[PDB]
Amino acid sequence: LHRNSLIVLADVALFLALYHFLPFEHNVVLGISMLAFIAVLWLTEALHVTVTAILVPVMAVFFGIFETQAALNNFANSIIFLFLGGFALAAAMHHQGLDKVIADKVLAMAQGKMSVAVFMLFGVTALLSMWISNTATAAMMLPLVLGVLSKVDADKQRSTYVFVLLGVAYSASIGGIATLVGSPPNAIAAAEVGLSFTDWMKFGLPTAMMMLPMAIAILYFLLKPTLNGMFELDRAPVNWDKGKVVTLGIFGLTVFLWIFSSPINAALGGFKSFDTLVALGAILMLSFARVVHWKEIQKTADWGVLLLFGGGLCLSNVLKQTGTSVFLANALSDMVSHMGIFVVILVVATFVVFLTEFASNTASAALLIPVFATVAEAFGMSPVLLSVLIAVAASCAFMLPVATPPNAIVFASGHIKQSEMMRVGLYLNIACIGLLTAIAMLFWQ
Amino acid sequence: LHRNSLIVLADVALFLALYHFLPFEHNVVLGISMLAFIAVLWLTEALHVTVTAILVPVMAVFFGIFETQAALNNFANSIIFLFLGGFALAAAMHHQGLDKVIADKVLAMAQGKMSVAVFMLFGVTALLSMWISNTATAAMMLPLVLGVLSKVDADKQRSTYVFVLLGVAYSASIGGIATLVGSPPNAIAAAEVGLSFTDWMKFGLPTAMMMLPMAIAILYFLLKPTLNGMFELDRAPVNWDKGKVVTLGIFGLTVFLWIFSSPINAALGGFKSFDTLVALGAILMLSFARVVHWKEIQKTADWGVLLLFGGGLCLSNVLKQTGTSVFLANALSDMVSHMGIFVVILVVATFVVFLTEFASNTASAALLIPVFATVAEAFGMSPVLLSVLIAVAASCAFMLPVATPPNAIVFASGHIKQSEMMRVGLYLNIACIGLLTAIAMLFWQ
Repeated sequence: LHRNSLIVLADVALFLALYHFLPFEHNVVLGISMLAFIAVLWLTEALHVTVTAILVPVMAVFFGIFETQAALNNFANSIIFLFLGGFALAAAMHHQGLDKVIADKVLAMAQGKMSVAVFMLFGVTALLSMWISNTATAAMMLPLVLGVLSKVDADKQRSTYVFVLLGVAYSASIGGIATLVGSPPNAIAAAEVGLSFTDWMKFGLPTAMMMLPMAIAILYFLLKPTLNGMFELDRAPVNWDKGKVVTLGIFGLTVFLWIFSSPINAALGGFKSFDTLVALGAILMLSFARVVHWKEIQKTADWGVLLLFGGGLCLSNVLKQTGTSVFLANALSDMVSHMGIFVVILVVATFVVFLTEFASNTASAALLIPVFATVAEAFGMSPVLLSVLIAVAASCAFMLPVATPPNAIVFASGHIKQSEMMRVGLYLNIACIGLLTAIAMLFWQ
Repeated sequence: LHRNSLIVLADVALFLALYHFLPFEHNVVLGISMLAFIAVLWLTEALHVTVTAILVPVMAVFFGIFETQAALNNFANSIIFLFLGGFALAAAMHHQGLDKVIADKVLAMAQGKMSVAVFMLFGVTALLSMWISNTATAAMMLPLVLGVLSKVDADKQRSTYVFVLLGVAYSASIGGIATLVGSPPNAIAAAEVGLSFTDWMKFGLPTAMMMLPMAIAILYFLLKPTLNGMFELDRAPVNWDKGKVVTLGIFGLTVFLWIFSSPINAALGGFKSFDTLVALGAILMLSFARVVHWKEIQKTADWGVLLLFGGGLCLSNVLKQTGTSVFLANALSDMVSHMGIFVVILVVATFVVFLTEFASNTASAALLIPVFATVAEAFGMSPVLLSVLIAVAASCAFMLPVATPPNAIVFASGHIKQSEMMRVGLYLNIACIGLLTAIAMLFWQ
């Protein structure tokens, strides 16, 4: 007796209508009907996206596509455990106060001036969300801006809060674009096409360090904050201790292995998923050093996202087995030939941004990469390009906080203006699309 | 600089010593060394058992036994999602207050007399832990006994608390013996040998309904509580509401499918893991009815146990591939022939009970079933028998609460006597061993 339940029932009706009123082959029609069913559920949020991910194997099995174990085996792909290692590092830092220490040392780097402390905050948020996550990285940095701006006349000068708030909220999202960890869509792209950490970083890091300064510029030239005073916090300086240095060293070692995985993996025997093995080894070393415990890790890690990966992967395998992907590519050849690759990528990224406005970034990614990339497999036209393009565009979200939990946390202070944030996000969306397409045209050809 | 770290290093030393000072084949020596390594870690609790489970695939891969994905695929076995569905049902009941309602209706069944309310409490705990878990089932029932016994002179008459406390603590553990859900060891046994819900229930339910009355008798004839008065609670009677009835119907439907899975699965096409599919469908129906949400499920479900299943399964597959199991069975043939099956099962169950005293029940099970059952595979001598015997014995634990979280919760009231509980557990252990072996000799032959 709820709109969500009505959505599910109408969605079942659409599934049946497609099943019995489509003049295609049995496997392709089945896959298209499943894709529509799951698409509506993920976009409309009638059920939780994790629950829909759990539903994908069940309907896949009951239609005789996969065996139960084969369908469920996509919930233990190596990328899932890679993100698990990322969450473990996050738990270690939040448990040891290392993120607070990093912010305090940065803020000691800036003597007392706001005009650059915010910039170092954005940069630190990028470097930190690169390896961890977005929502976590926003939570601890919000109290900092409140303390810094507690003496700035918060009744007529609120754009300064808005700058030092949205810059962090978007810096985390852009920091997720440089490394596989930090943003679930990037993992999904790597999962479908097959990607190493270093190669994906060569594709992502330039985009991150070029997108982020642009976004900061957009805000600064749109809204005009002061950034001319001085701040003098009253809080005490936290200093180094055992555990903090050890987990810092483990973090550096893990990054070093993830970067030089190809030579190391070649020397050690050439294992298939050395990045994931490094993630698990990081968990083992943290447990060995007793810097964190599994209950912290269990409380911190979002297992719903890890199951949503399984949903996306099972959907991709379903579309691959059923032939829907090649059927779609063959039907879309005429459109992709008439319209150049330039306009093709413009419409794809534009559609992604308008899609995550009224949807979840990760759910939309898990819906989209299996379609276009498998389509791009048949086309030729390296699907790594489209996969990363969609994955990065998913992280670029600048809409009403219901779209994005980071925006929810940062909005929750309760003084930011709805319409102003919409217009700011509009300009940011436009700039991201243009810059992304320029990168793909010039660098990736 | 901790005893746990010293244990890990000495454990590495034992691994290397076995590697280079054992005159067996390379694969069998490798598997034995891994088994010793993991055994010590799980028993000594140097690291968390979940962390050790994560370690098993890493060392398996780095020694060239499995590919990374093949090793990790044991973390998504269908049994794991079966237990996930159990946790989802638990979340629904704790969210809707249904367990409180069940206890209140039972306590309305008993007008005001303690002499049978405790017995219905033990029985309800059995029927409830059959489908859910142990620790959860203990938590809500402890306040009940406090309220009932708040007027019983808790300075000289404490054995009444002890009866109404340990009976529940052990009723949950025994309730886990009748169904696959409720106790992780039973899932591990089903996983290795291959077992359906109904068949395992034919093996387990008689044992549960025969073990539980015996245990209650042991306590009643050892310690003498009064159970002759009347209680008059002051709390209000909670009544039925929407959601409670719906999740009750879903629980009944899920049980009905799990029982009549074989005919239904035969009719529907004969799917491989219809029990797991029923579990997932239960999650879907709960989400569809909006009686529970994924954040309740995520907070409730213990993902460490689900990963520990993957550790046990990967260890079993490692021992199977390496030939350690058949090597062990061939070396132990002379002992198993000289000593009859009767004495073999007596020593096995006796060793299990003395093992879980200073260890975790589930970790010990994940250590033991892969050894004996795969050994029993080669012997003949149906390994279902040994697997279930070890799995049920693991649930039978009556030792210091550090062994068992249910005992931790029930002890935490702080008036129970250490030595008395040890002696009570000793007699209970003895009776469980004897009765279990009688069942295996007579019924299972």
